[PDB]
Amino acid sequence: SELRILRAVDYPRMPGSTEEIARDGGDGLDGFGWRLSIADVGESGGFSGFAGYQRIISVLEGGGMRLRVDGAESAPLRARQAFAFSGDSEVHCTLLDGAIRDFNLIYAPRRHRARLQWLRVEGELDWHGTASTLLLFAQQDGVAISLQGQPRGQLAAHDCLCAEGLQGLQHWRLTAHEPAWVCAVELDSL
Amino acid sequence: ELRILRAVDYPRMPWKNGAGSTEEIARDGFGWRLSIADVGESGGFSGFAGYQRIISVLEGGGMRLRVDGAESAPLRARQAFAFSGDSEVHCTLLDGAIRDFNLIYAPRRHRARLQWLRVEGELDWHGTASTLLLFAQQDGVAISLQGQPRGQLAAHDCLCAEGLQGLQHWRLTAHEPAWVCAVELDSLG
Amino acid sequence: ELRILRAVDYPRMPWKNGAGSTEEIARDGGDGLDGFGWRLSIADVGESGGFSGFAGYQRIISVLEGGGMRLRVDGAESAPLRARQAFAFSGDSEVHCTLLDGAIRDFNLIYAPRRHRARLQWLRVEGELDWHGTASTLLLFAQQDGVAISLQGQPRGQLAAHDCLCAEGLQGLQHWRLTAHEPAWVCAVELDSLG
Amino acid sequence: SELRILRAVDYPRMPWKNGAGSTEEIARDGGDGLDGFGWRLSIADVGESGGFSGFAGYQRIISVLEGGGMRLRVDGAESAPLRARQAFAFSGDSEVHCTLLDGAIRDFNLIYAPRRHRARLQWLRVEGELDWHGTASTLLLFAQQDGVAISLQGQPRGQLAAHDCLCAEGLQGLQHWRLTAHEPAWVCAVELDS
Repeated sequence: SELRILRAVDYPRMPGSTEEIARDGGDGLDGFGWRLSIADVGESGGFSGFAGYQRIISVLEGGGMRLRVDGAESAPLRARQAFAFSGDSEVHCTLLDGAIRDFNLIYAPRRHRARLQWLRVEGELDWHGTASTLLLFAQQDGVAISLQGQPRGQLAAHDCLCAEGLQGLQHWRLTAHEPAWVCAVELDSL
Repeated sequence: ELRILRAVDYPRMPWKNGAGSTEEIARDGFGWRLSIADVGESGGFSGFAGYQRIISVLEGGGMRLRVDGAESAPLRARQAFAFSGDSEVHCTLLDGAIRDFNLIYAPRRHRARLQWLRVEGELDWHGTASTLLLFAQQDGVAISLQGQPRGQLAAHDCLCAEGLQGLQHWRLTAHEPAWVCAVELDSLG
Repeated sequence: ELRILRAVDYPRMPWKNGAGSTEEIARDGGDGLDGFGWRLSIADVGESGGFSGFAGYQRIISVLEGGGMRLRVDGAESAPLRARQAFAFSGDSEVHCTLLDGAIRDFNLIYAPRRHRARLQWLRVEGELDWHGTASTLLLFAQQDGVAISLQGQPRGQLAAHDCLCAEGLQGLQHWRLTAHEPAWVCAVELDSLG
Repeated sequence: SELRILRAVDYPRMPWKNGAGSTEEIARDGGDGLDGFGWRLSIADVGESGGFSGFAGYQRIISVLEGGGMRLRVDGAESAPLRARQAFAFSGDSEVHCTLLDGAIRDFNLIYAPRRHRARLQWLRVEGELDWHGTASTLLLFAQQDGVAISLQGQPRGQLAAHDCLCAEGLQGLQHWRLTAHEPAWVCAVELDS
């Protein structure tokens, strides 16, 4: 069991470019079970494939995008509107009005159960869940997090709590002074 | 596979001690059971040995639960609280009768998640849980799955979707804000 | 294992002389007042008077509430004893308690030194505090409300005023952490057994 | 029964063969070098990130004294950020790597043989007076800051300046320890039973 608050100031950047927040482990863009990242998309163009993986993307900032997946055009995607597609698909991204930054979850579906939900913390919100892995990404600054009643720290914009190997039902409570959007990503192995 | 359970069809069973009564919404020696209860008197809770419980007040002044000697903070509407069915538990009503919402489940058979959500216009999430119980506390919640409308819920109705496979995209909409409780269960294995 | 004892459940036994009463919090085992290895309790002392003996035992007493007391031990008068000032004396000593100004309540550890090693310390929990220890038995008494306890990073409960955590049979080095919103005094009692 | 007040001015200093830091040993029960002792207390200057040598068969407890802090990776598991006076225990048999979070730091270390010693370690903030009763046969009281006076069984035994340390061994029975200080001062009380 482990719990850490990952700081945006520590995220590495790789090649468009992507900032990886976390991964379960493994090497390269072919060796992980799951990976969470923030990407910068400055031009319309194709998305590289992640064969065998399931993808869920959300724009964070910018005018949005429209994704053509295997010839089929998605609806206009705006901030925090999660969209799921297969890494096996041929995807072209059309930027609606300029560069955007997005939030991406990529995972192997035959080995990891997943849940992804954007939530707006207004004062306080909470939930109970048995997920072994929780990634809680704060889009806006100022989200404090407690687990089983114990305060665990505060998140600044783009920081992300990462908890792994949790066992049993967990009670998570988020608090904030001003409305703050966060994305809760939960994963379970096999 | 996918049904919308209607409150008019829920059975009601009074408690042996006359302190309340329970309306069972759904159940899978059960693996899990979801119910609504009227609690009119303070008193102890019958045990559900080996089960995990999560209780939430739906209306009324609230309650305070004493679990194996530990007194909870005051519990008001939609403040979920978890405790073991093996624990000794006494419920003290804070200010009169209340109605609650309860999940009881076998932890060694099902993984579980429970969250109160206020649908303001629309909200959505993607999830892989095999079973979703979406309870509407208020009227007017429409639910779509994978972009396909699946119906609407009136106050206290509950969507029950079982045996779901793969990532699901759930969207809830309401013309006027409405509180719902999303309970997700999966058969671990 | 680990249990939090609640003050509302402590039994109360009036002293046969009517000068007070005792509420036993816990004991390792054994019967009566001469058969235990260690015993923790809270006593009410309503009048000045002699203290009954606990032959062969080491005692550590602390005032909890009230103006305080002065103990005359084998003829030597102690300095005035006020809240949370632990004082050790032998159960073999002749002891007279003089109440300074009215009734008091005290916290008492009585133990057999040939069977148990002991440590006792009043700690004021201001936000957070932690320590590592190998003691097999930990009794953590909260004088004031609001202390949350975690062991090895895991929350284990919360104590209201006069509640007491009792952990026995602990093996190896333990990491204990206490947290409180409003400052709260606690008394950490650690015991280890001969052998 | 012996009681000594060790002065920081008299501590030895051993530079690490790898050049990443140095260790100033405060006290030890016995032996020579990095083994043979039942216990050892020391302060260290950690100038750079890097692995920690092992101390096979020993239990370790480390606390940062000055600096931003560090994260310790123990057998692959990265600890939370460790800041001043936050003690952290780990095995001397473990593989450990230290990552400095913001520059060089000074730390305080306890290493002891678990098969032969019971141990307790607690950072205490002395403001005015504080006392406790204990039966430990050995007490090491390290003062991080100046101004702490110590009494045992009612008898004043000395005063500690920053980084000085009281070492008491062979103690018998229940002891009444009392620390007093005017301006707040952190001390770390280490108790070892034979």
